[PDB]
Amino acid sequence: MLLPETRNLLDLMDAATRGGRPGLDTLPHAVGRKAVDKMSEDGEADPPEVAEVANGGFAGPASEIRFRRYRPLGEAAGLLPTLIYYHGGGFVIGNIETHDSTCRRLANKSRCQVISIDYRLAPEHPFPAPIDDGIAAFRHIRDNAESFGADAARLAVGGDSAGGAMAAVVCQACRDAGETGPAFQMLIYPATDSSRESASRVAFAEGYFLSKAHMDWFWEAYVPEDTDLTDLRLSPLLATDFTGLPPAFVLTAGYDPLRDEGRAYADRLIEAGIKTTYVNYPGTIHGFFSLTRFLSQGLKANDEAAAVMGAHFGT
Amino acid sequence: MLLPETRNLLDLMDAATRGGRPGLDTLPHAVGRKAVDKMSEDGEADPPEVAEVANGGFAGPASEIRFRRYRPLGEAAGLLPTLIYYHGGGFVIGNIETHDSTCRRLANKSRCQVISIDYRLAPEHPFPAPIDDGIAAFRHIRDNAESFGADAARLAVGGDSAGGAMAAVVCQACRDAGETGPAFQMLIYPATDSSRESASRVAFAEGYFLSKAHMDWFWEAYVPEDTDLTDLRLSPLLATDFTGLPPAFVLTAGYDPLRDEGRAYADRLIEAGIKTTYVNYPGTIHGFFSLTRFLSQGLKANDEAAAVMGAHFGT
Ligand SMILES: [Mg+2]
Ligand SMILES: [Mg+2]
Repeated sequence: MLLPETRNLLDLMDAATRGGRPGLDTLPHAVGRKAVDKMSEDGEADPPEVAEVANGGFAGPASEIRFRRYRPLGEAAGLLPTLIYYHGGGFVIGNIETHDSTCRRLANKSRCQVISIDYRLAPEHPFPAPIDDGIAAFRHIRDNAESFGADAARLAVGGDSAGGAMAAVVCQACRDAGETGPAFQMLIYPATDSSRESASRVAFAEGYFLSKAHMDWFWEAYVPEDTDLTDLRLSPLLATDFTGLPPAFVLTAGYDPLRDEGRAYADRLIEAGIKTTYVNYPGTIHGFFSLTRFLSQGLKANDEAAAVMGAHFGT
Repeated sequence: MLLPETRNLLDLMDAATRGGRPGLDTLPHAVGRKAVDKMSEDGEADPPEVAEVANGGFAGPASEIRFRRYRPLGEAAGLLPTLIYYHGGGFVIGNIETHDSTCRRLANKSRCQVISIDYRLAPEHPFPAPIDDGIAAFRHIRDNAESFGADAARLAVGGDSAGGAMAAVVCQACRDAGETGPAFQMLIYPATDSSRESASRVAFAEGYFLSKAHMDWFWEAYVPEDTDLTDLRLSPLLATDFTGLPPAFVLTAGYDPLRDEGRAYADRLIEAGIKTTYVNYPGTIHGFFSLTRFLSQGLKANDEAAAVMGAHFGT
């Protein structure tokens, strides 16, 4: 079922395990974060040139939130359709640098500005802090669109995994609060349901996701004991009503525990009459969107996500 | 229900001919065909410039098959990724001219060559002649790719409505015959099941612009009495196995009897582990993809289809 490049990568990760380094579960979070972040940086394809990269920050709810803006090669317009991007990493790892090459590629291919967000992470800042930052970043850029060289009529949100969940939740949050939400949502293999185990979650739980139960290293850092797991900030799939949510691109990986709940999310969007593009990449794994040094499928997925967003925004 | 721009079009369609009674369809051969073909030509956006346009013909199984090649602006390479395109019109109407602006835009946006095929129509050439021509056209181009300026490793098929069915069937025919098929299939609101009425088909029991009785005429022009409706050239959805079919982009219109069977086809591809992109465009009608003088959604759909194909082919 797995593509050659996928098998090859999994063999590599297996070899690394026999090298005798302590597992991620055994390390303090700050130590593990630093190590895995370098691996993530070095697992992206080489960064393509863009027209410009800009660093700054603004006042979030409880801290500075840093951003990095990427201007696409060849685009000379003042106000660009803009994707606000939330990196993955289980709300515990990842940063602007781990997804930098990916954001560069998305900008160039979409002809859209990308703004990558450095939101607070667990365990230091557990649920709901990261979601709070994600929401504040979107509201701040929306309300100050011109300052960020953004076309306020063409403001997307998106992200991979945890970041995908963040993007989905931002859309629901704006809608439920009665304010202007994103014009588009790019959900790359999002987590959408913390309350139930889908068939696909069980298939890779009777399996090897960092030796099955080192989800806890992430989960226990992020989620307070006694949090209701039907909370829509953890489980956006469980919303009562999907109407009024923005047009979407939803991508799943074939060999991924989150596959079923990703597809389920697209199904709910479609059934509510939302313009929804759904794609499944068979024979690849969770993370492939940014593991583009090793997985070519990741670059194809980058280009497809970018292409659909750009087409949506008329670029 | 329906988008505002869709309503504006229906209003125009209504506004024309407060009398007259012109929306009958008993003679779409010769003038029946000519007038409706002219209206379809006129319903397309103005043609964008492309790098080069070429007209030719080659020997089909029972006739000359004509083609128009469109070379995209900005592409210098000799051998391009190429989409072989089959116009819609129920296998009774349409031609290269009715889909000319659409093919031009597809080429430019995808950075792929488009080759539009003029296949035999019913009632002059009933089932299975139009399909045989579609299959023969792909095989000819595949086997003589370099003479068409096509990269044989990146040869797509696609079409709208009947044309979408044709593309679906070409892929299955190549697979069933044991030969190299298309690298990609672009299915724009395809007909996929003649053997059953989906929920969306049944919803339009009274008809769809044409009364059901009038739609029956088109059916009977194409399909000889006592044809088996489970014939996979009429009903590709009924294939027992979807494995080994090429990567797909499948689009449905929300307000369209063919919507449900289009999504079903994507679902069968997804479940067989084929890389499949599905999108529903809510609130628009069958034919919107080429009604781009009146429907902006058509331009967006053109762009999405072209961009996904281009992203697949690495353009
Ligand atoms: Mg880097
Ligand atoms: Mg024309």
